[PDB]
Amino acid sequence: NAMAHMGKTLRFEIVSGVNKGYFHTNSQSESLDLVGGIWQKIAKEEFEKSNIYVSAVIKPSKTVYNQEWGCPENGQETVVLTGVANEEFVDDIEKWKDTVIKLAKELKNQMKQSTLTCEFIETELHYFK
Amino acid sequence: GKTLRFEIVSGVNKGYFHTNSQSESLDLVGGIWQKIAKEEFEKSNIYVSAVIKPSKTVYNQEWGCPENGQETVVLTGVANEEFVDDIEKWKDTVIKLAKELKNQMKQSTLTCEFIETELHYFK
Amino acid sequence: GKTLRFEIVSGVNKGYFHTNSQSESLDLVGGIWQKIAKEEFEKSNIYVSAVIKPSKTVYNQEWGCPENGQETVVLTGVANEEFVDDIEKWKDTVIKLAKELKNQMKQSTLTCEFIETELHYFK
Ligand SMILES: CSC[C@H]1O[C@@H](n2cnc3c(N)ncnc32)[C@H](O)[C@@H]1OP(=O)(O)OC[C@H]1O[C@@H](n2cnc3c(N)ncnc32)[C@H](O)[C@@H]1O
Ligand SMILES: CSC[C@H]1O[C@@H](n2cnc3c(N)ncnc32)[C@H](O)[C@@H]1OP(=O)(O)OC[C@H]1O[C@@H](n2cnc3c(N)ncnc32)[C@H](O)[C@@H]1O
Ligand SMILES: CSC[C@H]1O[C@@H](n2cnc3c(N)ncnc32)[C@H](O)[C@@H]1OP(=O)(O)OC[C@H]1O[C@@H](n2cnc3c(N)ncnc32)[C@H](O)[C@@H]1O
Repeated sequence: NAMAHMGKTLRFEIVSGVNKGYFHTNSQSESLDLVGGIWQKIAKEEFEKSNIYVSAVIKPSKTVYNQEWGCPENGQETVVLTGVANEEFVDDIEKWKDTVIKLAKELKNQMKQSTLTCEFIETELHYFK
Repeated sequence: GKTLRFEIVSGVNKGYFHTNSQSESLDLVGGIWQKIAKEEFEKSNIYVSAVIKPSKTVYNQEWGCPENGQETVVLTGVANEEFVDDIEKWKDTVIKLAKELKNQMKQSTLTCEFIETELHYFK
Repeated sequence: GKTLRFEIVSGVNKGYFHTNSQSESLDLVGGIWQKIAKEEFEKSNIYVSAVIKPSKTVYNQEWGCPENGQETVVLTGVANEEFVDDIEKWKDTVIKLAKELKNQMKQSTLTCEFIETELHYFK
């Protein structure tokens, strides 16, 4: 037996530095667990208030910019977080978007970052059960 | 002209495959995708290539998520007009592959997204 | 308040550079991007930063793909209105850098995609 839902929706992408100066991780595996733990805590706290849980897929990365602006040679250690508003769990896309933005700001604070990006992209989600 | 890209997220089912690292689980999914993409190409003459990335997916521990996230793989690809003449048939093929990956990886659930994109291909 | 993001996928040419791990190949591509982006900024006043991710790309072994996939790097970035005034010129700059990366990495083929996105920038 099987079920499939298709619909138009939004995905998000967030990019954050990982302040090695403060957290002292030794590998991309370790920094992935660091950010995963922080996200898990803040997402749970928000869900308990609003009944909106924002799950995130987290990927290891480095971000390259001008060394004159503080970038290490070959790039700064970063993590990329992405997720989609699944109609199985989301009834109001505007409130979901507001929740993502709030979580992005909290992550910026917890990771002690000067700057952070949060993007929304239109997507067609097929969800299989 | 516009085309489509796809993105799939899958678990790696340590209970069934018993991988010991993110490197090993990346190669596992790579090999499975290679087999199922070839099998579909033999039927339809459409080959769907995939870029695969290591990841962890974070959700509520009450729903079965490990502490700090579940080991996952992200697969993405694009409909390249060099190889694709019919976008509808390509889309149908991706959906078939997404279902087959869900089956082969023994996953309860699976996401497959389509996004509009403008592809520049340099050869 | 829409802008564009880009995605590039490149091989890492073990035949030429002889890297021994995904960590080493990530630093290789990062260093090359850093140099070419700086050079272009000095000419055009457009700096294209990139997020770089480790990956493998899976295609038919009959076409040269290793078993379980080819080692690749994925580069993404977004046109931030804080720094960019003209989206057409930014896109032209990305395309030039994508071609230069193809040349420096000695790749036969390369993809560069553009996707519409809504950027929130927090400072
Ligand atoms: C790697 S798959 C594992 C879980 O990983 C998350 N996940 C999977 N793919 C994605 C994706 N592309 N982007 C973001 N998160 C994703 C999802 O939370 C997914 O949960 P399932 O869809 O499998 O739901 C299983 C059950 O868990 C509950 N649940 C899961 N997510 C939510 C949620 N967001 N809100 C409420 N309930 C939720 C609900 O009972 C549901 O039937
Ligand atoms: C990392 S580059 C390596 C290969 O990796 C795959 N690839 C590269 N970039 C991407 C990307 N963004 N998303 C998904 N797959 C990608 C492609 O399959 C690519 O093949 P090439 O474009 O280099 O074609 C090489 C030759 O191989 C054949 N070929 C490659 N792909 C297909 C195809 N899909 N259908 C038919 N023939 C195909 C054909 O002879 C072609 O001239
Ligand atoms: C991991 S955050 C680190 C740096 O990483 C880059 N970065 C962050 N998120 C992303 C992303 N999603 N995609 C691509 N690059 C990104 C950005 O270059 C960022 O720079 P900041 O926004 O923090 O600016 C810091 C300062 O650096 C200068 N600056 C940074 N980027 C540019 C730029 N593109 N052009 C000119 N000046 C730039 C400017 O003075 C600014 O006040």
